[PDB]
Amino acid sequence: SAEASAADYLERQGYRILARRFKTRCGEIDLVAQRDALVAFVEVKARAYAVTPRQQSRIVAAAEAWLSRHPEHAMSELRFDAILIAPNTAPRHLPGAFDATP
Amino acid sequence: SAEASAADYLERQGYRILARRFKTRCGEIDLVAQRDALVAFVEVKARAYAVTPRQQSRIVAAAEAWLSRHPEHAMSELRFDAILIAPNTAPRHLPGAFDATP
Repeated sequence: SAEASAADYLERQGYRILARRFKTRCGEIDLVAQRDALVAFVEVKARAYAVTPRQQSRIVAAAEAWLSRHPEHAMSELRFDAILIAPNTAPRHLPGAFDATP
Repeated sequence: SAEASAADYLERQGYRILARRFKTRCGEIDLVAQRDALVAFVEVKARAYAVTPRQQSRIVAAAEAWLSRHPEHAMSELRFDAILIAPNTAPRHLPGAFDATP
């Protein structure tokens, strides 16, 4: 329901959800969302903030698998996000929570 | 022979080679080397310098697989390195080429 909360939030903020709980052999992505020419790969976390090298490794590995199977996004802007879900407050969206830029 | 060059260099610099061309389902490590309580996971590259998010993802994934299967290093100091191999010069060792610290 943290994941449903996060997705509902992103939809209210103008995103389309492309995948939920996306699994591949080498990683996973809680949400894949799109707005305009931008694809966001989103980690949902129970609530500064810093993504673990392990999670980064796994989300990058999963993004790679996703992009390969969705040629329509081969040249889209990619962004790695977090959403923090805490008990008595709105989801907090951290766009670009880490940089996977070359 | 870039890999042999790198390993020979590290041995001259006091390291023991634990693995060469280490493969796992989700990544690979060109050299695993040890000195004292320190394990170095080393990417060998033909010659500042910056490891790609993809390679980082893969070397971290492979380090994780390695560490799990070598309990003796569960609590060792870990470092991620690069060695640059260029044509008319000694290997260049970049210890801690990236940070995988939590």
